[PDB]
Amino acid sequence: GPSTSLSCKQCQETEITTKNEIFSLSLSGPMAAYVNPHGYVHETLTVYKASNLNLIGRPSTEHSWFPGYAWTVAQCKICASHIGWKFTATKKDMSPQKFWGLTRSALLPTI
Amino acid sequence: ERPFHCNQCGASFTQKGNLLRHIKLHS
Ligand SMILES: O=C1CC[C@H](N2Cc3cc(-c4cc(CN5CCCC5)c5cc[nH]c5n4)ccc3C2=O)C(=O)N1
Ligand SMILES: [Zn+2]
Ligand SMILES: [Zn+2]
Repeated sequence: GPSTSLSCKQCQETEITTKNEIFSLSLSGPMAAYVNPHGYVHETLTVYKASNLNLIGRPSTEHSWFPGYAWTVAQCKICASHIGWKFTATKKDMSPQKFWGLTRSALLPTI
Repeated sequence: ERPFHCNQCGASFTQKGNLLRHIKLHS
């Protein structure tokens, strides 16, 4: 299946993941629109593994789109543009224990 | 320690000044 890279749209100097990392966590397919607490809508693609990201702040379950998971904000290591969030399980029974949700508008190609 | 939050992504900051710059960069 597709296995080529998704890169930072803003700087185009780093690969973040590959299409073979994409998976469906829920019924809403691998990518869907989610609404944040302030009315910003993020088309979020879920991937198992990502690279070239730096994390900001601490994990939080506030307004988590994926019950049982906490988010940590993730930004491009080169340009610091917001790319998505790392999700980490808050209980052992969950699988996967971690994944990444990447916001569609931050990535090239356009999924 | 990081009381200032970005309303677009949830990024938190110690310095409100850094928040302001971060918000600008979303544009
Ligand atoms: O699964 C996900 C991925 C992450 C995504 N999120 C969460 C989020 C939170 C906030 C946020 C948080 C706080 C701090 N809290 C206040 C009360 C307890 C501490 C404040 C304080 C003032 N404004 C704030 N805004 C802004 C944007 C976003 C966002 O995109 C989402 O909705 N769900
Ligand atoms: Zn970048
Ligand atoms: Zn932000």
